[PDB]
Amino acid sequence: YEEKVRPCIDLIDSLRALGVEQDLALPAIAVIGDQSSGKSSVLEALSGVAVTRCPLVLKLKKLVNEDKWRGKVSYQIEISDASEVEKEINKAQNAIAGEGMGISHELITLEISSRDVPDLTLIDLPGGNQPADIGYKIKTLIKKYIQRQETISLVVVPSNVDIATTEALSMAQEVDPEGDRTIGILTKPDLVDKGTEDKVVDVVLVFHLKKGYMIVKCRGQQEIQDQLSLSEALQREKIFFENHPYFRDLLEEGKPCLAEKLTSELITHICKSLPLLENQIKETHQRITEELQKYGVDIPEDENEKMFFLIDKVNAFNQDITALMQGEETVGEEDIRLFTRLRHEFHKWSTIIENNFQEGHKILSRKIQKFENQAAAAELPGFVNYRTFETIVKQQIKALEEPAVDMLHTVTDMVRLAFTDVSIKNFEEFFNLHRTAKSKIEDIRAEQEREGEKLIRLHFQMEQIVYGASMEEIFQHLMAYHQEASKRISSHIPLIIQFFMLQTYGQQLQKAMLQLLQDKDTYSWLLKERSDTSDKRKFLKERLARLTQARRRLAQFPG
Amino acid sequence: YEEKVRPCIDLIDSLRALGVEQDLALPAIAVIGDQSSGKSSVLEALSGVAVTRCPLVLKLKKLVNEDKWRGKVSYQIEISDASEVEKEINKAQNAIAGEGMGISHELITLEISSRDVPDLTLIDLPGGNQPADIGYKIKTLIKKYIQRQETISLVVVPSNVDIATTEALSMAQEVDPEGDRTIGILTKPDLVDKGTEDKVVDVVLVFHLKKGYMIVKCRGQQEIQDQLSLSEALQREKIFFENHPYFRDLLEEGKPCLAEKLTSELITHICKSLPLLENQIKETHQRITEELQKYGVDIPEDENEKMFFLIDKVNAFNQDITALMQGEETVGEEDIRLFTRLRHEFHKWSTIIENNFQEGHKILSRKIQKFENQAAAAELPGFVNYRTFETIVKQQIKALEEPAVDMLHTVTDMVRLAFTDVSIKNFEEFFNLHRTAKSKIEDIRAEQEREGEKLIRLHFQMEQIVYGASMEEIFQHLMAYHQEASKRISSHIPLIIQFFMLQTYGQQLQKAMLQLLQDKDTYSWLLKERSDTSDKRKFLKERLARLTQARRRLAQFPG
Repeated sequence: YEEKVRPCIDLIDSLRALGVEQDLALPAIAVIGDQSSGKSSVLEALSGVAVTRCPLVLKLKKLVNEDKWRGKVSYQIEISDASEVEKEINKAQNAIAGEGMGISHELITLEISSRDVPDLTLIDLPGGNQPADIGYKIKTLIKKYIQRQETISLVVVPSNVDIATTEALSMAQEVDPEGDRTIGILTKPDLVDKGTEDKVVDVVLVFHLKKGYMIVKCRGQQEIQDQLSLSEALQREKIFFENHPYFRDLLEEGKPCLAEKLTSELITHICKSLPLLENQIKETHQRITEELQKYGVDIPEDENEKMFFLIDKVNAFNQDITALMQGEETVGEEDIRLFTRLRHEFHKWSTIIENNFQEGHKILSRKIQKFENQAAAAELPGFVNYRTFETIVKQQIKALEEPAVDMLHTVTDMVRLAFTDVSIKNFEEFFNLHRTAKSKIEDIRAEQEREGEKLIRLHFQMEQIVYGASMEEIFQHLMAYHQEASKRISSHIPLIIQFFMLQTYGQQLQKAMLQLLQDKDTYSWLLKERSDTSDKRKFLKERLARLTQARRRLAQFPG
Repeated sequence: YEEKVRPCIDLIDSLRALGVEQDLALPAIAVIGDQSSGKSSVLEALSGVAVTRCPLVLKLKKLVNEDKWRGKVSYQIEISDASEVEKEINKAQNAIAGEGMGISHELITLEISSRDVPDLTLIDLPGGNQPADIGYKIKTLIKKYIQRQETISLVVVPSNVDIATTEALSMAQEVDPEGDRTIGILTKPDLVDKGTEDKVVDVVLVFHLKKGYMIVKCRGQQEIQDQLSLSEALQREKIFFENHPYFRDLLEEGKPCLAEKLTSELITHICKSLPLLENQIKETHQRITEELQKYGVDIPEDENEKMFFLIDKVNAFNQDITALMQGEETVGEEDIRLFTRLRHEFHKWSTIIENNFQEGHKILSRKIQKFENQAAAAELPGFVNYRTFETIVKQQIKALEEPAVDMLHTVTDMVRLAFTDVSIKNFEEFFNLHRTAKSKIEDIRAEQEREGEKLIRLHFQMEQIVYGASMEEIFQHLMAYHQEASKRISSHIPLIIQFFMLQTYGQQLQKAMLQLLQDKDTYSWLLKERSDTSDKRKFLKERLARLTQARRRLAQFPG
């Protein structure tokens, strides 16, 4: 029972000092008291070596070995020198402190070895106008710790004070209604009024305590440079409680000996707090872990290791590009494919052409009947510059040139965005990636549209120039031209379009992507991520590693 | 009768001296005789002023005016100096002659004025080893004149010689069988053997003469530097024939007085020769003229006058170019138009396509049945890479790409020559013109073929890339592609061809022609002609102008 109880705290100690201290229902022994409290007087006699600017991981124990050594860490020596043990606080503290009377949230571990130092773990804390800085900075820190159900409370006040309004009680009242988790000690009895006198005390009361009290003494406070011995100042104070017919009879209940009492409570607290500890933590992991499952496969470091990843993303992108030109792409429910949307426009085109067909037909048919009736001349070569009549055909076609270009455009627009929304939905992260893509994506249109238009426009020139190549028969023969003309177009524009703007664009885009893959520097630059992803995970990473260590040594606990 | 007869020869004289002497049935009085003949002795007494290197247009007449003047032309003065009259022969002659004893075909007119010089027109001519030069050059000239039916002959030989073989007779024998067109005179009677003596003479015989003879004398030949008078050497010789009981009695028949006899025969000859003269010449013109009708509208000279002509030929050329692209060009009987020839090849093309249609169909149909039967697997995704099956379609089309180009070529060839044969048949002359055309004609093909091919080749790329866009149904659906594919081509290649190679080529050629028209120098250089046309006409021009003058003064002849 003894053996285990002791390295029992041991684990908790190492938990926090290498911790992981954040996010704790975690319990330890926190000490509080005002500058007058005389709490330091306790710690002095507890260490033998005893300013404050942060919590002090006070770690002591008794292993029978040698003249005990002195050890401490400042940021994440065995000289047997009590004097130097205190001479580092004033330096270390001021490091965060800045040589001023300052305070920091941070901590500094302090572990001592001896065969007269009682085994225990405590964390002390620091001690008329406005506005106050440090004064508030102190009364705030004490509020942070004790606000937790498993933490403990330690108050220091003299024997003869307002026991009811001991500054400590007010603090205990602010956060503790249970009134069963607070221990208090009463100093410097010999400064009391030569006994109980007018004030009964016997505090060892105002409030009932689960664990109780104690009434040690500091002896004479005056010996500031006098330097009475640690082991002789405490063994001397022995005789004190061996006189007074009040503070003497209690040698059986209340007592130097805090060690026997104190360590006992710290150990018996741990076990109390471990039951849920495990449940909450090992459970905490499943909750944290799931978040990372969600994203965060991470960027590699080998120049070689690096590249594969980009050859992964360049490749995929293109896959999705191909699947648009292939027609065979992933489309949501109720939604249309790219290739599908096209054929509509393409059918429309043909429609529009058909419109011109009848349109042109009629007017032609009309323009003949009426201008025919003119006649009104002698039979002679005639008849109104028939090439003229032939030109009436072309007129209709030549009309379609502009519509054409139009259609090209509205497509290039569909493709443009298609490709674009493929980059978005692939490169939300790597905004440098996405950018570099945009250039290509938009960039290319330029070319493939520019060159694309040409052909259309040209084509139609061919249709004008290349002429063909019974008064009523002529209709038929001239109609056959238009009947014929139209067909080509209907089928050709779409081919010239669908070629340059779908197909060519793509093979060209893909290949533009691939070209990324030629330079070392580029990779690092491509691979950036918004801090929303990089910051957020990295923090999430850090927790999981510290958090998991916990699980391990908790489940590892031999007890 | 007298008045007219005299300016009668006058016209003939001026005819030849400004003539036009070439191509003559023309008659005049030609004198001949060897160096010994003593013919000069006659001319001496005829002029009074009398070396030879060419025929001498001896023109004299008696107009009662003043002390008679002396005139002559060398190449096409009135000093009254007989001495200088002879002193120019030795200079003039040597000009063509070269200061040597030489001979020339050319002539030198010599016209004298007096009131003691008998009116007449005569043309004298020049006087032992091999090979002889001048000696032959003389006996050849005499052969050139007298070889004509209207020319006349004049021989000079002494009284006492071989009358039968007088050198002159031999010449008369060589070209004259008629023996009715020859006159002869006998000199230096006083060198005769103191009369008839052994030789009768009385020549004034061996050969009967239409006009007869004469027997004048030179007096004493010796007076080389003595210088007896012209009018006193001839009037003195009078007494001679007034002694001898032989050469005296003939004063009635034969006689200085040659003038009265001679002029009379020259005049009476002209009239004889004029009858056909007119017929042959005025007729000659209709024969010559027709040749020029045949060609020779001539190049102008104004910088302004110049240009119009080229704007004529540049324009025409193009007309003919247009008429090929228009289809409406001039084609010979049994022969095809350009545009006509094409449509054959174009129909052929479609044929060739049709071939591939069934060709491809069957094999496709075949390749499906057989590879289908394979089956031999578990029902699973399958089935042999259908895109694979789809690629079997393209295979057939992709086959047509090369055939295409071919067709383009064989056309460009037809057009190439078309255009070429249009330049030939227009610019046979102006070979600089034709050349400059060739560059353009061949030159352009380059471009229009080069650019032309591209599209074809490209087109077919579009056909590959742009894919579409029930085990038996597939046939139909995949066949519809090929059914469809083919149609475009059939109609498109021909359009892309007929565009670049007919139409575009032409508008481009025409416009290349026109560009000629920007520089001054060019015109002269363009406008050259082969000498076959330039030489040949120019000579033909020259004849017509000289020849026509003839007609004019002939018809003008007041007689």
